[PDB]
Amino acid sequence: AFLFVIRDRVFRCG
Amino acid sequence: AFTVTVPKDLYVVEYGSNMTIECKFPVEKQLDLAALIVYWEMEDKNIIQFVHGEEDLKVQHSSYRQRARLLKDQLSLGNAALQITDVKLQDAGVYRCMISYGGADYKRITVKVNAPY
Repeated sequence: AFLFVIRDRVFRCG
Repeated sequence: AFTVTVPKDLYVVEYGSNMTIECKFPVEKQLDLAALIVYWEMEDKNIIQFVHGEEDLKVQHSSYRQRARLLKDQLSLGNAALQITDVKLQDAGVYRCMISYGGADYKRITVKVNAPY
């Protein structure tokens, strides 16, 4: 993996 | 609107000690681990990737091997607490706590490490 953006920071899997 | 908070955004810890850094999320009645994501990172380093009620250890930066743990008895009170044992000077910096449970939020915590004497 998914990929998430929160207030212009992103987060992915391994 | 799903909100993560942090009761302390700055920890000052001694070199070689243990520290627990907290971030809070809302919980009600049931907490389906199947839907819960807890992510800890600092800079470019994955510390915790907790998905389906399981820490995934392949992804965990080497500096945190055997030192970093999510306190999971805490998830039910809406506490996603990162424990780090044997704090190193390189542990100083900006941590981010991301939590998803229907949509998501992240907060920043700063750690400062006092070098010995």
